[PDB]
Amino acid sequence: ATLKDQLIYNLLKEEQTPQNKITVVGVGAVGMACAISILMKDLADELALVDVIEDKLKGEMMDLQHGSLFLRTPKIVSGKDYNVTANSKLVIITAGARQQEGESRLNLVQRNVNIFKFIIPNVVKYSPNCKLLIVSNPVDILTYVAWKISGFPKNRVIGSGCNLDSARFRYLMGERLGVHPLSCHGWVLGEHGDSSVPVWSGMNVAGVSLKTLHPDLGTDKDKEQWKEVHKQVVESAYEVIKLKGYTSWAIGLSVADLAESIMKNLRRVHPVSTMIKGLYGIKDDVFLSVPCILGQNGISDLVKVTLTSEEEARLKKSADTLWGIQKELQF
Amino acid sequence: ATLKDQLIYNLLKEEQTPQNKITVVGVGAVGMACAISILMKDLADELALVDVIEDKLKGEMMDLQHGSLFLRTPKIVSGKDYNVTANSKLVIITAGARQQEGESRLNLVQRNVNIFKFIIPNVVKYSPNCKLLIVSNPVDILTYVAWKISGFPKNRVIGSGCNLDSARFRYLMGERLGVHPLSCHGWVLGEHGDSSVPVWSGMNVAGVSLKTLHPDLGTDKDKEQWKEVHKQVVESAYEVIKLKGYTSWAIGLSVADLAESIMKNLRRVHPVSTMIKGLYGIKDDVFLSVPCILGQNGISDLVKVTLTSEEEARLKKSADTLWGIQKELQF
Amino acid sequence: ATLKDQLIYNLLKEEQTPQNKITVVGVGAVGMACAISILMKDLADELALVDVIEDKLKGEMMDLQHGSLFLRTPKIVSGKDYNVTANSKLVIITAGARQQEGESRLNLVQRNVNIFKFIIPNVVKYSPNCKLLIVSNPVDILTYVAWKISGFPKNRVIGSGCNLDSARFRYLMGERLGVHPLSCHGWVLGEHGDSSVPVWSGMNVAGVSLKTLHPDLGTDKDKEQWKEVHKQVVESAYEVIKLKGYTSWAIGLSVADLAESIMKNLRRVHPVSTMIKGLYGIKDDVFLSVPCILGQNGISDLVKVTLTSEEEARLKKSADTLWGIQKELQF
Amino acid sequence: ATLKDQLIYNLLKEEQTPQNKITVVGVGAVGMACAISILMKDLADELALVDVIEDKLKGEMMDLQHGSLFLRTPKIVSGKDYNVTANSKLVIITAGARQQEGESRLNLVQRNVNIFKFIIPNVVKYSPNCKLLIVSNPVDILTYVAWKISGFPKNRVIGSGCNLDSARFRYLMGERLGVHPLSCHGWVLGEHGDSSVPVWSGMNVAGVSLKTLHPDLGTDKDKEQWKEVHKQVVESAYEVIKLKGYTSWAIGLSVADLAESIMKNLRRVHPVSTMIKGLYGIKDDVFLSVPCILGQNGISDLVKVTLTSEEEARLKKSADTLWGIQKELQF
Repeated sequence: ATLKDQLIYNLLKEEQTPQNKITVVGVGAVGMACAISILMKDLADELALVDVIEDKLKGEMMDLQHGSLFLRTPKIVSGKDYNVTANSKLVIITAGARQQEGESRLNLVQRNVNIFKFIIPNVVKYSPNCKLLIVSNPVDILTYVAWKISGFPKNRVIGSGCNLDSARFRYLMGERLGVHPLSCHGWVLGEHGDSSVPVWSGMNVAGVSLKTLHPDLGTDKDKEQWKEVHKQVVESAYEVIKLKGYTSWAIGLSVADLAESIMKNLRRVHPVSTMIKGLYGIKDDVFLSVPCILGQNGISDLVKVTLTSEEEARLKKSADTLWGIQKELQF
Repeated sequence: ATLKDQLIYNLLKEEQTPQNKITVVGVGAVGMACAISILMKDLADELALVDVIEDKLKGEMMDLQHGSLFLRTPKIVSGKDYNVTANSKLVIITAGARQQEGESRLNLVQRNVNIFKFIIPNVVKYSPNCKLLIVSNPVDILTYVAWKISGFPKNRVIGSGCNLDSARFRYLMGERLGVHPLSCHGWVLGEHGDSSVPVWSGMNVAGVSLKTLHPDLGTDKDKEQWKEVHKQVVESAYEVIKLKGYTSWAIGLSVADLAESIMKNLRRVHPVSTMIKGLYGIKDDVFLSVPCILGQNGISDLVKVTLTSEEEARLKKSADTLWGIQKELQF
Repeated sequence: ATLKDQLIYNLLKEEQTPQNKITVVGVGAVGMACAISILMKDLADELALVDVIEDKLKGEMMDLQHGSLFLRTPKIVSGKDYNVTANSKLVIITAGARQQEGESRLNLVQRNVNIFKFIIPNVVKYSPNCKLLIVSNPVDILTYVAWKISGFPKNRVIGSGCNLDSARFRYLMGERLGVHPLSCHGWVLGEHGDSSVPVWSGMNVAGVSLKTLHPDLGTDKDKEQWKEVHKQVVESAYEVIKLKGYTSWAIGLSVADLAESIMKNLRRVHPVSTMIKGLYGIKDDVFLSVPCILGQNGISDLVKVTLTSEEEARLKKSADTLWGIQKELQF
Repeated sequence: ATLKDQLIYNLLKEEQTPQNKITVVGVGAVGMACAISILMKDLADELALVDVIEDKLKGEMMDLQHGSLFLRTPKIVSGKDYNVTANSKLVIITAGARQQEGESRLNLVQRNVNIFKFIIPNVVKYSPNCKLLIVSNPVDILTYVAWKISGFPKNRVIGSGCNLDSARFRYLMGERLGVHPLSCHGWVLGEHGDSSVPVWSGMNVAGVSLKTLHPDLGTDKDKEQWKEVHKQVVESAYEVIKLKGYTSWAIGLSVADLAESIMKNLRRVHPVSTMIKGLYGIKDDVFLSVPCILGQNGISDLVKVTLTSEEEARLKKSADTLWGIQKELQF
């Protein structure tokens, strides 16, 4: 007899059906960052990667697999057939025409418009119940594309929106005050880009409202000039791409914090793109970031933040700008 | 006044003094993979990145800093100036030429010895009390070189060694036997290269020796062809490098593992690379990976792994090829 | 016009069903030590407690509940009626009339079968696809009982067995040798306690047999008295209980280790009790502890440990006494 | 010819100074819950236990030690001699004369001051540079006591205080809103106990002030009756004591978290007790809770919460009664 069977008495069969599968679509720098972080937070027991390049795909898979000793994720699978997606509770989409030196969240749409039409319909054919987390830019419109195509009630199609923008914000806030970002609370909402809006009313430490102590905080009259930390956040990715062509780690850490909420029913509040049709005016079927309540069904709840009239404005604007495009969708 | 002064009341002044600082030298794929693993296991309170590529170094530091929120390591620094290395408990060196497709690791010795002639002085100058962990290849030869240039006790100069080769061995073992690599045991000693030695003696699950249950284990007269699983771990690097152009994920977890045993002082046993003079009939200063005991002081104890005669010859000459290069080494 | 509706706008009318529920039956010391171990390892998104003394049951629930901020398990629930153990993937039994400051585990089986005939059917009534971790003492006969009552296939009625016994054996080894228990390997088997086999072979570090080194190990012939560590691994329950009046922390860490292997599908090996009918001279319907591949379907494979002369005796001697007791059981 | 010397060659002998040691004083329910939460977060390389009951100690130490296989804390030491507290970085005081189903957390201050006159001097002797955490109740007064008997500066004497008063307040805030305690923000400050202060303006989700939406909030005419959340918090302890006899689980999780911010230099914001003389109109040496900033030197910074002289009264009246008792302690 073979050595395996000389050493190991069998007892069953099936053992394949993964119970917490997670799938990354795209294995550029972002997808791998997502992957390496989903893998070290012990979120998924199966991890499936999909992309079109088949050398880069096999090799990345091989490399993580070689570390399984140092992990608690016991199956890692790759391939350009979406059949390995099969039964993923959550699917992360990062793939498509991404970025330049200089180009910003407004030089693709039509590129990525079309790529998506293969990816999405196949994520639904082997993961028909799954949850859809859109990362690749222009992320608010691509959540539109992802939603209609797959069908899916709006709660199960989440875009990653301003989740990282509020993080980079809470980092610059903490660096200014000497407090850990965990203890600085600040929200950045809207469409992820230059038309994000930092809601300064909610900026606080230990409960105390910074806007209250510093009434001119945010207005271009500000002594301390905080409106610029919101400009560091808009141009962080520009000044990190300028130093090394791309961003990766931070999105991966932010994304894995989102998957954490979903995969564990934390019902924490994150700012992510979902369908605000109704809220803040907005009568169109548009997507953009708002304090959501993420769980094993994704966006079950929204936190109806009270905006000022100029804030509610800049939202509707961007919320037009967008639908001025999506009425024109080839899909 | 200032906002930060309406809000926070200072009470203690002074201090940076790093209590558990780690320093990674080199921010290539390997480096940033260690830095990312080491950041996610909460091994450092300060983490420093040093390299010669200014903009890439800066940009990688920023990418990580933008993730502080999802981390628990409160300070991350970088620069060209080893001054930011100062007072480190552990210094992880990864800089230097890495293997092209097909290239051996010993073919990088001369190019890297030059780079160590620069790097080690500056490291010692700022953290003479540290432990040195060598990742760059050829890792056994560069561990030795780092010993001569540092003049650190042999126990504080550790080689990355065959910790990853044994870990790749245990992945392949486990996949043959449908077992998690944690529960498969078996050690790869020697050099981190083509003359590594697999030790079937100690191959076992649940304490059950595999060479007695199958007395043709390893050897060519092997119909199950187990000697090819050690051939797969030798050809591991080449094939990843073939596929994606470099390895990074597995070794960064392999390194953070070593780091875990040193920072927390576990006295775990790893096959790091150390000085073996006067053992297995070797009498010159050749560093080789034997199972060691790592902790707060680095290596402190060598497990004497009882080898065959072939296992002991394999090792001696994997050692004697190693000394060949090492003797003619000029610095 | 509530304030919650003024802040939250819902989308998800309905839903729940927990995807990683764990129930613990009995909130004595052991159970609550299980519960806290399970909780800080974030293995479950819903922890359910059930006992019959309800007051102590609700107080422990609140004590955990209040620590919600520090756990990643959003739903902790308990009660008297098992309708809240519903949808457990894993259920852990600590019930029964507990031993007292020094009672052996073979004077008790009578009353226990009859509580189990209330509990075990209620567990399946609400969580039909769950796995039965039996912790109650004595583990081997009581696992047989749980199995015989639920009608579950043997792969789903796991006994704590000699797991913590091997854990303690490994802690005693490493403290002898001066090594972390992780780098010391050893395997105690059989009926849990006294009739426990210390398989002196498996005793290895870095794979090199402690026996074939000093071949009077685990013998009366031993200068270094090593047959005694086994004796301490049997008299440990005693010496703790004799001092603090029950054992808790070590057992809950052990249960959380198996739980993790089951809930995270790790397929690691552990010395646990399941049916061993057909091996070593057992074709009774006994339960003993052997190395077992634990996965999402409980035991999946047995590790056919090659046992010696004297030891294969001790395994079945016990096994037929057990069968004595178990052939009479009135249920 | 020892089994050890044959299996291991030794390079270093000496050693010791553990880098992140933690001493817990008092192995009651609270102490042991502290010790177990600190062990399952890997904050310490060494944990010491000190107490008075010689046997009950060795049992708790030996139970944990048998769990060494499931922890990354290589050393656990117990003893009634505080020479085992040697070189701690954090020292957690849980010991004292506590209460029943009556005794108010304010009147016994003197019996405890007596006990602290034994502990504190021995603690500060063998760890002159430790951080001192007081959990024992009346935690605010006994913190002031520990401060005097040590001569330590303000920043290294810290009282447990309202840390769990706020954990519980936020957990209940999650009850009403269906949000994880992590995304519910609010502070309970003042004197630990019945006269703590719920800062209602603070209270927010996602940054939106619940006090601005629901202007009654925490008032008497408030139809949702948000006043009884505070009442629930203030009485929670005693209600849990009724049911199970004592509290434990939530404190240890409370203390683990504090211990992490200090041991990892987070600079996170916590409501711990510190010297408040000079703010809100207090001119006596009294400690009560405000949001301090916890680091590697303990308390480095205070948050000056905008109270409103009703709130600010409560604090004053708390200081005055506090200094009342503090003035009549013989020590």
